[PDB]
Amino acid sequence: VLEEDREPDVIEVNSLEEFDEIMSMDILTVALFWADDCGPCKLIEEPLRKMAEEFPNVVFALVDADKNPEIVKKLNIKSLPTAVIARSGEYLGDVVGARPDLLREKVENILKNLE
Ligand SMILES: [N+]
Ligand SMILES: [N+]
Repeated sequence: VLEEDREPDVIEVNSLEEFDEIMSMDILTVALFWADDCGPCKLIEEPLRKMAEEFPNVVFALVDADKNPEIVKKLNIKSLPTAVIARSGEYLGDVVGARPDLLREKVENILKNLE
């Protein structure tokens, strides 16, 4: 159950209590819900890592849906991957399915307006 793979930018979320603490922060956050049994999730893996380098002011947080069904049920996640965008505890937007360029555009547009 223990491991530490070298991912400089993307966080792995391991509990509802850790999710709620991250999403409550006064920081733009993107939570990406994925699971092993999800082909489209594999298409988003490298784009997500590149996005995390592209937008350092943003926390990119991965949620393994199989390990964290409570977080899935809390947010009504129905399809994987789903990306949820949040700040100081509020839902700002989402991207359903393997649409990395749409997610990039949504994050970019919010950051533009935070200036
Ligand atoms: N997504
Ligand atoms: N949220």
